[PDB]
Amino acid sequence: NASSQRSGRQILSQLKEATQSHQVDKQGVNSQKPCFFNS
Amino acid sequence: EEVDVIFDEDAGFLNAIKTFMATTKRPVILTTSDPTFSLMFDGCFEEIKFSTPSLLNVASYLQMICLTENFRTDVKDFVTLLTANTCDIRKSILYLQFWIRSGGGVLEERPLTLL
Amino acid sequence: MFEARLVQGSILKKVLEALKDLINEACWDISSSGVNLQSMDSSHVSLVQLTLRSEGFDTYRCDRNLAMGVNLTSMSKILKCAGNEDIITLRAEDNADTLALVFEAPNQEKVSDYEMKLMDLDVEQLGIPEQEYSCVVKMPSGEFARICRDLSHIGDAVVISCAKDGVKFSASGELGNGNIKLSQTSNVDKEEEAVTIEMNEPVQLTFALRYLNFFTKATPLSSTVTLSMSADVPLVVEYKIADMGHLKYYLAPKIEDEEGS
Amino acid sequence: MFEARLVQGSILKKVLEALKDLINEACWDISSSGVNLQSMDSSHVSLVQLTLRSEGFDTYRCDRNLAMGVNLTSMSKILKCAGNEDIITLRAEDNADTLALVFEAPNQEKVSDYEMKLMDLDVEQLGIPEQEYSCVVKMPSGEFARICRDLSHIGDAVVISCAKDGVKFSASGELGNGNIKLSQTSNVDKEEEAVTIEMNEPVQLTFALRYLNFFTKATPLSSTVTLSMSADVPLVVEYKIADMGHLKYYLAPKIEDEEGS
Amino acid sequence: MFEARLVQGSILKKVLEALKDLINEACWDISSSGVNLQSMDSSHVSLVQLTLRSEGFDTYRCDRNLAMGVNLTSMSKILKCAGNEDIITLRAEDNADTLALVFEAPNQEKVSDYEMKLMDLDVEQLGIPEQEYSCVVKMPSGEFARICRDLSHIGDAVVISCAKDGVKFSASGELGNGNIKLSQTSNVDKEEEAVTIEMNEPVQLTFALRYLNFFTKATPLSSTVTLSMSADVPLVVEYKIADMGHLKYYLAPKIEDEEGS
Amino acid sequence: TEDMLWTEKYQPQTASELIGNELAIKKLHSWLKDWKRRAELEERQNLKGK
Amino acid sequence: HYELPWVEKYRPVKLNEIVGNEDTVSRLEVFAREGNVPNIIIAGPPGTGKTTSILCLARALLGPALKDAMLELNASNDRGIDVVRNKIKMFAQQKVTLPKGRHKIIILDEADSMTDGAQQALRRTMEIYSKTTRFALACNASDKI
Ligand SMILES: Nc1ncnc2c1ncn2[C@@H]1O[C@H](COP(=O)(O)OP(=O)(O)OP(O)(O)=S)[C@@H](O)[C@H]1O
Ligand SMILES: [Mg+2]
Repeated sequence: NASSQRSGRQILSQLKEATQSHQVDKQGVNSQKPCFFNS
Repeated sequence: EEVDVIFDEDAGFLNAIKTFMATTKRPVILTTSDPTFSLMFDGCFEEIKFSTPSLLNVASYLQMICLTENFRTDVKDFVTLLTANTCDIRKSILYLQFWIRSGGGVLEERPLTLL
Repeated sequence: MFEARLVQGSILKKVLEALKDLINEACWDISSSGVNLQSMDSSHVSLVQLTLRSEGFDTYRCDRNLAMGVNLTSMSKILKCAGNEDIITLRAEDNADTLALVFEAPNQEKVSDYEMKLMDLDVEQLGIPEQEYSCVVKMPSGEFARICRDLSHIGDAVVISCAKDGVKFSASGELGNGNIKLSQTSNVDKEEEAVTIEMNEPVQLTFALRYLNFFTKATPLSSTVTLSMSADVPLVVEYKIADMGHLKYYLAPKIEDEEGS
Repeated sequence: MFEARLVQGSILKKVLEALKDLINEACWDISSSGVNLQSMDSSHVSLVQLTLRSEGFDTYRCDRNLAMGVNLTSMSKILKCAGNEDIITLRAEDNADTLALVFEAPNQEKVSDYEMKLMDLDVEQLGIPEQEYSCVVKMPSGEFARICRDLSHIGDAVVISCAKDGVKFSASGELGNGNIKLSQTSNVDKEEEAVTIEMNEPVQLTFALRYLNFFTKATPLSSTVTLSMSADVPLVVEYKIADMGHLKYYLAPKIEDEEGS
Repeated sequence: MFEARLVQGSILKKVLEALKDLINEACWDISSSGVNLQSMDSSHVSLVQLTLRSEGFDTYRCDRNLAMGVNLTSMSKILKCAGNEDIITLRAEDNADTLALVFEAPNQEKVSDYEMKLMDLDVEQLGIPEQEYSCVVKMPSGEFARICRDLSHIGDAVVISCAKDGVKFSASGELGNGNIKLSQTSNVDKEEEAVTIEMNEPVQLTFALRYLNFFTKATPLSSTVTLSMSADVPLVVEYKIADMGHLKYYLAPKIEDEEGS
Repeated sequence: TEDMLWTEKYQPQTASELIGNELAIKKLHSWLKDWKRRAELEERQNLKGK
Repeated sequence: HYELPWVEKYRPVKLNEIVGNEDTVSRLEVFAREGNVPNIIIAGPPGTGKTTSILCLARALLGPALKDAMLELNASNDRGIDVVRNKIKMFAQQKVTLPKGRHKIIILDEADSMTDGAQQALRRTMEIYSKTTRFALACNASDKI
């Protein structure tokens, strides 16, 4: 979101492995939506 | 959400997302409200357009919502409310929530078969 | 009502510098057994599970189970004034918005009290069940950091390939290819650099390099490391905290775009 | 006709970086007693005072009293290119509009000279009497710098309190509250200072973070600093420079309001 | 099919540290007689030369010559995980684009199997005069590094004069002319350490501090180094390991600009 | 006794529960079905490889 | 002893004491009585009672927790991008124990001095934390929002 900090280096360093890897918790509590931010 | 909103703090964001789409293996969804973002942004992407919904359908939907909360209300009032909001669903839903939980506007009986 | 008297705060320093940028908030799940932390990172592809046993603290008191989500930037700030040798007091009420950190400086009386609010996380504890790992490895601390930094100097994706001798780490980058094999160095003076392997089957996975760098940033707190890795499971990097507890690292492997024949 | 010989230019560089952001301009008045500066903030909430005795300079010469005003930014631009070990000359004429800074050679091969125009301004002698303060402490400067920069990122304002127990710092920020307690038995080991009180009554006031951080920009002048504090007469920060003079600081507290019922 | 076997890691780990930022490309001429390195600076001022012999290596094998080319930084990153006591082995194929690097185990059973991509450029031939020099001196290496590091604080160009009184290194710059002159007599804990001169005519030139500081990074190879200086040719520094080969680095003089008369 | 807005009370759990823009939601749902099928096929490839 | 201005000496403390716009007054009264108020944008002429109605609504809904579950921004505060980045999100995430149906409350006094990008940032924050946090705003010209 625009409400959180979204700068290029930060978003790349904290969101690239979301699409370059598997998910560590593939079972259980999965349908929650963490708002991505860096305070 | 709102790729169109770019600040000076948001430095190199369009280049960043270009790199994301370039190197992704998972689905990426961009949403925005402006039509101009389609022309200034360069890349390969599938486009999906949401038109303004039909007034009578969302009027019936809001009327079911107020019916579930034990309120009966005419269609034309909701049509006026939606056209005042330019058929905005969240605006009409939120103002309906306010106006319902306040206890309703005017108590007038209207016998309609089509209590 | 919760009270902890951490006999030493430098271990908290080391674990937080291990997790100062990977995970975003820290969760404390607290019962009679001890203090538990189940935090999944900003990419939500790696998990950190930290367990402190109740006997490790000077005093431990927990009237009921408590879950506190705390901002990590806040604790990263407050603890940079915490001494290398000191006593720390964790203070938490039953149903409050508060968490107090009491620092007794090495002066006769220099008490620093930092009170932080709670960030109200709706995500509970998360952790995999216990499963037999076909690849369990006793490996050293510092040289792991050296070879991760060398792979970082080479590439950005890590090939982990265990075999009968040990494991091979490969990294094919644009600068070049670097492949280092570790095997049975058990017959050595100290057991911390001893490598003994009790693996079952050779299996290969690939992982994010930078994550392995942050997880090996926690090298000097433990003398050795155990690794638990197998097929279709996260890589597990675990450290034993001598007389305090144990920490667990879970790594989802990199997704591979396998091509049909 | 005015000649001053600053023994070491490090002190002048230090006081300039101590007051670089505080004030619009520096207006010095010179007498046979010495040099004085009582300049009060552009936002009109604080005053810097500096008195340097004539004997502190290598050679101090005056013919009459003179008050001259100098823009701070160009003064900083000139002094930032001066060696700290250097011996400096400040020359002022009787009626000219230009002040001369004759720096000796920092490299022992190039004597530097710079000039500054005079800026006329209404400056009043804020002759406050030095009343007896109900709270007087001595406490090291570097610690006071580290604690203000500790509480600054916590709070936009600090509650100072002075009691018989000791001196106490609170800061209720949005992330949470930060508290620091000192004691009179609390003697530090960084610079070997025993914190003391000469207080009479407990007092609690509130001061902004920004000004206090830029008061701690005067840390390297003296090892210890004297804080004088009263229920009505505001905060006094006093550095006693060795054989040079004394550096007093007046900061008024923020008003406090009682919350309505 | 080329394979070289160096007996200890102390050789490469410091000769490459001498070339940390000197030449962008490690250019080898691999012959059956031995290994040569002929790499030339991008500033057209510094030439570097190595001649490793077959007798120094454990066993030398060559089927054909190589115009071998290695990138510097990645080779440094590969080098930084080499054991000091380990045996270095390197393989270059006939047509493949990989340079294999297998070292002995730093953990006594943990061996390396590295690769290195081959880069192909002009690999132009560099001519060496193999001439006579007006002044040759046998000189301690660590003391030369000490003098170079002491004079590097002052300026950028050092004047060097070699005569029968010895060498004179003067940094005529800003801070001061640091004059260091060493005679024939030099007394250490060893029985002999002579700064001896075998000269014909006294020579006087000017060299750069940065390249001299880079040259002094090859200190641990040889305790005694031969420095060659003539009137017109560049400075030649030759570290003779007496079993591996000779490190010959050539630095062009700084020509003094003749002002008009 | 409620503590939460009608927008999230009557928030559509299913894409079929959305009102209007039927073609757009069918295209989006088909695209996400194709992508989850691709992810499932990649998972099947991973288990087939090992 | 101090001459308190009558504008604040006689500002109402209970919602029924406010006159004008009586239908919205009754709606604010029933929302103070029961709770679970939605996000409110009061718009009107200056000096009408908007800030009074908002503050009295907050006081009636909270009570003793008015010093903690309530937070206020006016044009005297910063109200730039960085504060709507950090502070308001930190509070909207901040845990506060409250009675049932009672939510943490943020007041933006005279939101017409919000910059456009500040509102663009504020949208996601106000819409995702709606389970525990409600927003109230005041303005004179609605088009400035
Ligand atoms: N309807 C009212 N009933 C009672 N007192 C009122 C009323 N309107 C204003 N006042 C008084 O006048 C003051 C101003 O009220 P405000 O709510 O601040 O005005 P406003 O309608 O919010 O418009 P502003 O402040 O110019 S943005 C209050 O503190 C009361 O003392
Ligand atoms: Mg108002």
